[PDB]
Amino acid sequence: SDPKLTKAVDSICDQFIVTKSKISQLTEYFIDCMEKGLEPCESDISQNKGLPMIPTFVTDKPSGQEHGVTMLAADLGGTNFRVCSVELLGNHEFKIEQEKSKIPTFFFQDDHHVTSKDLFQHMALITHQFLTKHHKDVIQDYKWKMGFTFSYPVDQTSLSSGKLIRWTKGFKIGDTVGQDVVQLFQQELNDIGLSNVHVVALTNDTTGTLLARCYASSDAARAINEPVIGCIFGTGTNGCYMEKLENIHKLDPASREELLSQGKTHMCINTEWGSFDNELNHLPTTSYDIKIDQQFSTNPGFQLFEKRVSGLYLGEILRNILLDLEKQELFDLKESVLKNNPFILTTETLSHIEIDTVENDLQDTRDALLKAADLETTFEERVLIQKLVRAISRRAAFLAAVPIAAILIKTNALNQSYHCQVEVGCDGSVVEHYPGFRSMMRHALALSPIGPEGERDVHLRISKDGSGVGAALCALHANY
Amino acid sequence: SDPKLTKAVDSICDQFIVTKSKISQLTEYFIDCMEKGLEPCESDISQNKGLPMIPTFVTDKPSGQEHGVTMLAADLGGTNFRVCSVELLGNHEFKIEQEKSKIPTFFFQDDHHVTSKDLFQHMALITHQFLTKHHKDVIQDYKWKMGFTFSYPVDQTSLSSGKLIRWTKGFKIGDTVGQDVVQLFQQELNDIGLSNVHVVALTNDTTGTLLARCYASSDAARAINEPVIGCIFGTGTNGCYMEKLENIHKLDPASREELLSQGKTHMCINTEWGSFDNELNHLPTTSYDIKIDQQFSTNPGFQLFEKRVSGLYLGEILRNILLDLEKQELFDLKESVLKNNPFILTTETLSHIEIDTVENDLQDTRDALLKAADLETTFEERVLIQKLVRAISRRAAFLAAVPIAAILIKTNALNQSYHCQVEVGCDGSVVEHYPGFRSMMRHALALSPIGPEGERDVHLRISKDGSGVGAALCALHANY
Ligand SMILES: OC[C@H]1O[C@](O)(CO)[C@@H](O)[C@@H]1O
Ligand SMILES: OC[C@H]1O[C@](O)(CO)[C@@H](O)[C@@H]1O
Repeated sequence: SDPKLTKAVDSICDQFIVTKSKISQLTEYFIDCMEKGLEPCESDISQNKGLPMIPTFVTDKPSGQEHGVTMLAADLGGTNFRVCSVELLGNHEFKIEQEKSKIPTFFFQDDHHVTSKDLFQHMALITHQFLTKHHKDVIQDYKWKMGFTFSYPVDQTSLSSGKLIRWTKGFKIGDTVGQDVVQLFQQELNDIGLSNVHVVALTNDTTGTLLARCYASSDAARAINEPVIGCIFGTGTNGCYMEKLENIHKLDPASREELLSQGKTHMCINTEWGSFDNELNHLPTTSYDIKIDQQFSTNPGFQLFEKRVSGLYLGEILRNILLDLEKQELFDLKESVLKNNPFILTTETLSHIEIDTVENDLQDTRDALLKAADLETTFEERVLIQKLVRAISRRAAFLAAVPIAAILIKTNALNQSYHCQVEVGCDGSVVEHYPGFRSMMRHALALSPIGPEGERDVHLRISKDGSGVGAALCALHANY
Repeated sequence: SDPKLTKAVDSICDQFIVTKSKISQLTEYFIDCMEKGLEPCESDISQNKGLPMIPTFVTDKPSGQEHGVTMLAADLGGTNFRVCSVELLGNHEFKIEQEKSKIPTFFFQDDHHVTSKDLFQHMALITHQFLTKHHKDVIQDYKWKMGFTFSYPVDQTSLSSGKLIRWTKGFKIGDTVGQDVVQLFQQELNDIGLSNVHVVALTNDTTGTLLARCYASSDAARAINEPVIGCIFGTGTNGCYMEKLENIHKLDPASREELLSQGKTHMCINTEWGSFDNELNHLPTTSYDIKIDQQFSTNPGFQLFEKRVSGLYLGEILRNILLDLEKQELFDLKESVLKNNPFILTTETLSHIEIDTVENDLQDTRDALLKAADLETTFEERVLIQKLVRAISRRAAFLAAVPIAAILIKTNALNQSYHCQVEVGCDGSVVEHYPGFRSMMRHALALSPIGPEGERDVHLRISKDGSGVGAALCALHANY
């Protein structure tokens, strides 16, 4: 009912298209950025704008026969904090008791001065509540070993040590930057009486995801599909991979030779690939992606691949596309609350729009927009909101495949034996629950330099085991 | 290194290759055969050499919320007979207690006169034995409802009626042909006191596989991957699909209109695709496939697609390739007992050969050949035996994809929505446990007319529920 608005939207959609040549370019550039990040660093790690390529100091892939007494685990992400108790039984089996809690809104507000003590004190309190609900008989007696999954870039110096490099995903607490997060958590655990709980391991949620699958993958399943990558596609995006110790040059030459002699071959690398091409040398960029990077983000100039892929930022891309279409007098925001409310449109809102149908007059879309920002719409308007949402998602999925394809190429994981395939472990609300995301990722892996022959050898498997099992495995190994 | 034997095998291997153009040819021919089989035929049902396309009289796909009292089930295949008790609880959950028993050898020999009563009398006893071990409290009191899974082509005329068309898996009881197998079973259940057990449903193991998955597939999974085909790739091969009631012209026109008025749209079709192209108008044919059809099979001229794919016949294909290579003085059978022992080499034998490696001097192959036919071998001989097994399997997998692609195309099941995907329920020892089968099937589906874009929208999923839940679902619906 408005040919101008119709053709204005069709033009915004075409900006988000990713071509096969762009996939190939970014795949080859990503590999080049991997090689740069694996070399010794030139300056402060918090200033590096390139692929961080952080060594995690995890050199042994679980077998599945590891066993021990109930370990503790703690996982701080970008939205929720969870604590669980995992009993590794061996033979690719385990028992888990877990409690999940949303990160209080107080920590995502600048009205008040938030500090590391405020956060880790709350984490230590949730830890106490979990030990009282599931192990009330021995809360203050056992010498619990805990693994801490920290879903944020860390300058890891050992399995138990590492300072935060920068906050990401809506978290801004300047106090923590540069602090061994294990100590911070331990200090608050000691102040509430849980000094008998020792945090023995620090892992990224990518590293943890890979370890968990290497353990639970049945001997039969693992023989065919070997887990090679631990991936995340939720509030943020990131992934890890095993790199040959000889190529990790940033590691001290003595440390490499000291590790190599011990019978080790590889070490996990937390790519932090949300910070891939932070200079925007090749990443697709629109006027709306710069608005998010510069005005509405907590970390301007960093995690730019993330700002085009992860679920924290996709819904915001739509808000800027719509506000820009009202500034042009093409779209009527009516009495909406979009203006001056960043991130009011979430990715969960867009999930109810990706697969809504016209035969229902796009009713789910209508209700989802009213619930999120009191925005009324007509059918013709919802038809075009869907065309935009579907374009924002496809670009996110197609870009989400570049780091996976690049890693597989560099490590030659696809040049295996007859009938052999690989497994990429993916956890996150986007890959898991967003309609069509995983399907579109594979379309890109087929368009990537590995071709459709490669996509069929890659098994994008959801890892609903959790990064706690991975950290639990890192705790069973380390000493109290 | 015999250049004679080396290139003699290389020629046998090249004969088994299936090209993209052949897949397209066989796919379109399969659809032509589907349309023919859905028209009314006047001739004898046991004489028709074309795609049977049997209406099953099942018009409702389970929802997953079905609930009821404990139902009974009975599943007769080509190797084992099992009886179980399934309690449908709803929410994609069920309780199952089952006892499994091998089909007595008395039925796998023609020395003695075997009759239908001999079979169903033994079945009725197994049922009684099961009801005494697991439901001893109300064996002769309860009004048990039973669903009968009969893994053989049946001229189904209702949910509870249908006459056997032909036997197909190594055992033949000519008495049964043309007899309502439900009645036969009921008479023997009543004659041993279990007249309180009423057989209320008759299903093929294909129909059961589809129904079971529609029930057990979580609502989330069901929304993503809709089950569209229930197929079998084990002792035999076959699959079912939902067909529009209007296209099933073979069904009485008036009966259709009465179903349509009741709110019905489709009905399951037991393709019986093992009998596809029994005239060999396009199916690949070798000197070894003719030897099996005419000399070693129980039903020469029937189930010819099956004789090139299913596991009852794959191992025999190797035995004839080996005997033909000794007749040419190219291969030394030594003191083997292959000769004059049909089916002595099973598909389980070939499974230990598909993925054996040279670094182990192909020891599994050596031991598997010695365990099956006292056939000694050398390393260079096993190198070529694997090339034969790998050629027999690839052709079997590539051919196994033709019926699936044809069905998906005919119903246009892959383009029904934006992010549309489907689920193909697969049960059977070959698809489930044979190394690489599913991997090679997907390679063929990508070469089929649905393209790699289509294969990525198809989910070849093993059906770990069993056809017992499916038959239980048909019994909970039917009346006592
Ligand atoms: O949680 C998702 C991902 O987001 C990051 O914070 C930044 O890329 C990573 O540390 C984490 O793995
Ligand atoms: O068991 C697998 C399949 O084999 C047949 O007996 C013949 O193709 C079918 O009746 C059955 O579904």
